[PDB]
Amino acid sequence: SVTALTSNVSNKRSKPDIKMEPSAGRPMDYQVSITVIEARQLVGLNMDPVVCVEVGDDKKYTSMKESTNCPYYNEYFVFDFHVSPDVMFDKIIKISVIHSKNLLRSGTLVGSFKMDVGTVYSQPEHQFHHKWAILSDPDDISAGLKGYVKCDVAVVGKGDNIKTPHKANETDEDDIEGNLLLPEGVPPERQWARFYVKIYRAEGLPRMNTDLVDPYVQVFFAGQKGKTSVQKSSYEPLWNEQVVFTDLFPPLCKRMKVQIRDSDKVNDVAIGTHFIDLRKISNDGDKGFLPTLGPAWVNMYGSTRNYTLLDEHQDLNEGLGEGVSFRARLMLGLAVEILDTSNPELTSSTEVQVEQATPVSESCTGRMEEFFLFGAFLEASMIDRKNGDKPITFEVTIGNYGNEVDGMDLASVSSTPPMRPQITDRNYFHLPYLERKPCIYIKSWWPDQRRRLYNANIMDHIADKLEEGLNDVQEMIKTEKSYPERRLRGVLEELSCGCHRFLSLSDKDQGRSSRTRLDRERLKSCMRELESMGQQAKSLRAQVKRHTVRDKLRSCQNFLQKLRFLADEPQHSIPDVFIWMMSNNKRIAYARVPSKDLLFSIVEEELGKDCAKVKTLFLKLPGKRGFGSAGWTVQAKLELYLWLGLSKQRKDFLCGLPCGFEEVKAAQGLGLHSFPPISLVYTKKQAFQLRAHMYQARSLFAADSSGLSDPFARVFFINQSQCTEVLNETLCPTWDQMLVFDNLELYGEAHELRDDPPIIVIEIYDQDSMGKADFMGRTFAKPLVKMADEAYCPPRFPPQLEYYQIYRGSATAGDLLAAFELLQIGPSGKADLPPINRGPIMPVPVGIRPVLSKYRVEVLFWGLRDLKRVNLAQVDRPRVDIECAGKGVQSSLIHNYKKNPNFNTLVKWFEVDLPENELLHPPLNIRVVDCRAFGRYTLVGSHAVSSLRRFIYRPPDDESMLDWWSKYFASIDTMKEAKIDELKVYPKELESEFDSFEDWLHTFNLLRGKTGDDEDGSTEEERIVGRFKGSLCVYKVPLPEDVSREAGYDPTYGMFQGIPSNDPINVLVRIYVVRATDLHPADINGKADPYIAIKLGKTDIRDKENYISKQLNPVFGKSFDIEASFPMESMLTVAVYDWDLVGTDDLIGETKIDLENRFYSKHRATCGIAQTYSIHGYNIWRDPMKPSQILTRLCKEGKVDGPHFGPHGRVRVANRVFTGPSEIEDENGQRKPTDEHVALSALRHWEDIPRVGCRLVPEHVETRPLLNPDKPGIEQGRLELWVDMFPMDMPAPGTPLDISPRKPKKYELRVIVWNTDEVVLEDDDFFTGEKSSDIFVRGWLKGQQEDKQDTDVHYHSLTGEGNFNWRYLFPFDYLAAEEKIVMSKKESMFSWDETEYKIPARLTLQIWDADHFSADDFLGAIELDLNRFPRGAKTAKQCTMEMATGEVDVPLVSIFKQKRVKGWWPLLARNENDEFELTGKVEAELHLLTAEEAEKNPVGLARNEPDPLE
Ligand SMILES: [Ca+2]
Ligand SMILES: [Ca+2]
Ligand SMILES: [Ca+2]
Ligand SMILES: [Ca+2]
Ligand SMILES: [Ca+2]
Ligand SMILES: [Ca+2]
Ligand SMILES: [Ca+2]
Ligand SMILES: [Ca+2]
Ligand SMILES: [Ca+2]
Repeated sequence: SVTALTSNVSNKRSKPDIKMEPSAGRPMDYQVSITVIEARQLVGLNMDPVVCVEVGDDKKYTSMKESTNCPYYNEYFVFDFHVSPDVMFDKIIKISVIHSKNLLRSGTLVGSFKMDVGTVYSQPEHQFHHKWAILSDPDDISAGLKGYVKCDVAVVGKGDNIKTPHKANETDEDDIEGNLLLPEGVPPERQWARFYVKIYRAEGLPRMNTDLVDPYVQVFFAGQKGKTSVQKSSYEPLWNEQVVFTDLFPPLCKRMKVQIRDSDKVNDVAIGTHFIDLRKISNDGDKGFLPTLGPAWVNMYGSTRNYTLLDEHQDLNEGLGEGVSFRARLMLGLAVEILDTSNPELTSSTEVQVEQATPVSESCTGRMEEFFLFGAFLEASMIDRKNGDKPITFEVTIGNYGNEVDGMDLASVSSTPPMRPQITDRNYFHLPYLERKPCIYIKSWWPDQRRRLYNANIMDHIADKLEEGLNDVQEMIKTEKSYPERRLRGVLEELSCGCHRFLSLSDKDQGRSSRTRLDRERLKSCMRELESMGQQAKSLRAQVKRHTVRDKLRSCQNFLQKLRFLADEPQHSIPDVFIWMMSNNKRIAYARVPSKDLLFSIVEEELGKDCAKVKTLFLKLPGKRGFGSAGWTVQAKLELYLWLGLSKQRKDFLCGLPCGFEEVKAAQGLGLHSFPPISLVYTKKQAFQLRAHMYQARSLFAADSSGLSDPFARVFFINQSQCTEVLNETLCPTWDQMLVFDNLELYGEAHELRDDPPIIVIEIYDQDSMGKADFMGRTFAKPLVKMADEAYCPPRFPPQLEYYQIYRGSATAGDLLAAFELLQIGPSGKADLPPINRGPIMPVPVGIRPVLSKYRVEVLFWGLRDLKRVNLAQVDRPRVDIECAGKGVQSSLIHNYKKNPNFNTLVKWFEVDLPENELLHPPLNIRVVDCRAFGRYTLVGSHAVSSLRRFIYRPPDDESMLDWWSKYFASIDTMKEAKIDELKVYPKELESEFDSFEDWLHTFNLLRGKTGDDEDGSTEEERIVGRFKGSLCVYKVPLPEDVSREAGYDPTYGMFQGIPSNDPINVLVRIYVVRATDLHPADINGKADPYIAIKLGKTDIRDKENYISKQLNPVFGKSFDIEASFPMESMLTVAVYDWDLVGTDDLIGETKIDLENRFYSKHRATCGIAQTYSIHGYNIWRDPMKPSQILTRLCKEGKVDGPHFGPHGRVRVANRVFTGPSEIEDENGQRKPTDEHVALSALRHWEDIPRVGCRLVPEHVETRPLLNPDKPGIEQGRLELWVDMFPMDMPAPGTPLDISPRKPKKYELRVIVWNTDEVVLEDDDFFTGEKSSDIFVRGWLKGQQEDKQDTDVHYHSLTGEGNFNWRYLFPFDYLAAEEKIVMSKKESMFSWDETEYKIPARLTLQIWDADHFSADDFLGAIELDLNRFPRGAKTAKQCTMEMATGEVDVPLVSIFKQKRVKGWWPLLARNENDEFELTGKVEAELHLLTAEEAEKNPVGLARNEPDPLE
């Protein structure tokens, strides 16, 4: 399908998206999860490689491996920040190998890899996995590659918790060069380059010292910085100086900080800051180009220009947030010179220098041209009455011109005349400008580079049209309007037409030589990019279909963010336009509108969207005061006309204002034809009347301490506002009410007031007994306007009610079901108004109200679990009420909560009136109270169902020696990428694939207390002090016959079949916690000591003495025994705590399972159903109740025929046939026939049963993420677990699986070193200087402190020869699953407890030259990896350099496969050229034995008995 709709479908145009707190610019919880897996092929002579990872301002060190050139670390570090995304993305990640770090000194740098957080956020999964960090020495350009570090860099934020790959077996033969740590497209041969940032001059500075400023410019790149000279006493300084950075091209930290700063000894402080995002001024590849801009200007914004000793708006000067005023403008430039590393002439340092750059004339940026900003304040209202009833003016200022107080022919005036406001209501004023709308005019001089803002205008105009299409499409998926794919193809068709229009409009007048290096290449790149996105748009039009409108929206959002990235040209010309409320000549509130949407052009695409048009500037509080509780109320709201352009072009600067005005001008400007006025006067005025159809509200903000509201609301429009009736004690008011503002006064015959009406503010208020009315949020609106000649008829009128989204700030706070119609009072008066169908309160007329239809609400009252106290008091007799559309019922009381928490009457029902329109149902309001005597109904909680769509009922249609961990490790290999049976590793919670097991038992949450903001509050779980278990079933009041057949009408149990007994049934519960991954640390060593503590009912189990210490990916393997009674007790946490020596044991994370939903589900989530039956070994069947009898139980409870066992090999459930292996072995291996394999196969085939058919729960290890009340929103880990549920009325549980962690196989390695040859003669003779070598060999498997044994010394070799025949002995533990040697030791010498570790198996033969008086002198080394060491040469002649280089001429051996290898091996060192070379050869005999083979064949140390050596 190709056909499309270019116009807007939904009525989102009457719903503005105005918000004072966009969450993309506010502080947010961000987490950095780093790992250092290993390192390989690093450059250095006998080093101790520590890998240090800094993020931004703090660093965490890895533990020190010793004497290794291919080490292995495998630990986890976690960094926490609560900053805005721009502060977060500018932090630097420096994976740098250092060595020999000690207790007062930093280590010697080997090499560093730099990558900012902005690039490690921008992957498709926000991370790199198993990637190698290319290191390089910063102190020398000519130094080579210094090694590679395996890592998983990863950065996440609160929001979309995007997954990490689960840590399976890692025994891959990985190549470094195929898995380098690089994004898409960057070549790995990154070359040194010098970053010349040329800073020429600045203009327009404010006062900053007292009457004085002393500026300079400081530039930041990748943690390096460099600042120019101090220009003393100059508001228009001049440096013409370049700062010389040097960093590897292309840069992996792609954002630059320029900043003008006042130099001061007392308070050195930022004046302004611009962020040159390098992603748009550079490119890579065949069409790529070097990072460049300039000679061009840039505009910086920040705090208020007036001088203060301390400022709370200091964050805006440092580039954070959005500035409230102009600060300065700075001339800048950039060019990159790629260094020739083979040239010996240049200096070797990459250090930042300052130099005098080549200056350019002022004509290189275009000649100066004069500009003109004109304003006309048509409306001003909703000034906050807490500001006072002082007269209100508005100061407009662009740059510094027009700032009549602080802005260091026509004389410009920028302040409207002061005049008294008039009261609209108790909270808001209106400025009574009436006919005399004031005006301003400003003359400013800026350099003429309008083409930059013209290109940015076309790009951001395309971006605004695409964003309007994105929001329109998204809101019409939500509101379920017809045919989304036509609207997506229509906005994409308009995208292709916009690409074609940009391809034929931005290419004009290319002959201007002032166009810089960035300008021409950026125009060419945007031509190419919009051509390619026209082609991609035409392809994506075919890509979107009937099934993919919800996931190609991600590609459309990618197009939108790329267009916004293209649109923000960092080369600025015209600084922004600022409006400022004034009282007593002091600042209150601000608006900031960018200059390009005000900039004038003949063609519409280059013309700004706000030029010659009226804009609704909702003025915000400046700085920190504009968010949260400090900025709750609307500070002001304008309807302000603004025009910006050339004074040569200002003939049409009055055309967008409403017609019917006359001009009154200043005393120095009387009589001239083109002098702008200081105030208009309107002879034309229209009478108007707006009807606020305020019918309903849903999902509102609870502003009372009972989780409730008394919501009326005040509807605002220009000068008048009225309140609806205060409905008492509901979160869903139904006012059914028409407010009517009469004799309203518009002024002027506006062009298309139908399409752009004045805005309607609506604010909701919770009335209390004090007389206060709490601020329950704010929504915005536009009325549908009928003229006197216009008819009141479909499809336009009447104003059908829609959902208008209320925000208390950044946080969402509900919807209004409301609508508005604005009507002019014509020549006939009120006669041409629409007809009006309780006293003064008028009802909502027909055609506007929802058409009510008769329904029936049948509700299951299952019970209540674990209600908290009402501030001290126990609840023990609760009764549940229902409020829905004026009707409802109340159930029977719980007469004894301490023994039966269930209601006596299980189903109660009533009839109700609900609207025919399927999105217009009110929220059905469960309201559980505590039914005491004397009318003391203390409210327990209230649940408002968001939509009844969940509840509308419609009728249906050795290889045999295997532990546990073999069939865990095989299954984790399956999901990451027939000898072992496999379970199902669920990577998320088991709820997420099984619809949370709420087939009929839907848990509702009893909310009390006020809802939370993002500030000083709580989101969801604190309001849930207790939970209601039950169900709803709402359908149209004729009961269908098929609904009665398949759902059942019982006089006490209606619309709920398959119900179980409500009476208590005892259940034995046991919890296998398998493992955990990615845990949050809780100690000063960067690690945690997790133990599992379980809460359920009366039980309080914590494992204080049996933790799994110092392991961020712990092996738990523990089963805990708990008894609890169902359905009353399922408050179950499988929780993880770090044990501490002093103080309490900190909670790492926890999660809730809610076992009553698991037990009563038709999925049978009581215990896992295995893939294969056995009675023996590791695959032994779990349930005490055998699978044939489980099939019998689920045919009994499920009401289906079966099981029909014939022979032992087949079964029938319903009309299907299932088969399986009839014979099973026991522990002795003999065969017995049984029914259980076929029943287990039938159990895994239960989904395709024709009626009751349900995929039952397999044997799982489900992976629940951890959550913390201290730091919610992000994961504190990925715990993995599965649980048992077996009732006491049925066969009792047997002995559990041996879920103890895997015992390591015991081995011993005996390595006799025979001889050596061709060792280079390092030690000169003390007297004659003849070269020699005191040869002895050093070898170990794990480390120095455990394994190292030293061969005796062959003194004074002549050519490299030597004879030892000295035998090593290394006893070690080993598992072949992860090729990890297992060993328990303490982490430190003051450690309290021991800890299991894992390190790879490797024999490090190393020649050494021994001295009796000093430290040992290195000769050569080979790291023989014990599954990748090369084939040993038969002679010393055959031993060559191919045994370590890239060629495959010597293949590899596993000693665990071969068990005995003789050969000669080379031992290497790196020269000053950083290449490997021969420094010696050794002869060796590696023999590996098991522990029993070593015990039955004992040998002595070195050359002694038993089995002596010569
Ligand atoms: Ca100063
Ligand atoms: Ca209140
Ligand atoms: Ca109240
Ligand atoms: Ca702790
Ligand atoms: Ca601890
Ligand atoms: Ca503690
Ligand atoms: Ca020596
Ligand atoms: Ca020596
Ligand atoms: Ca020495």
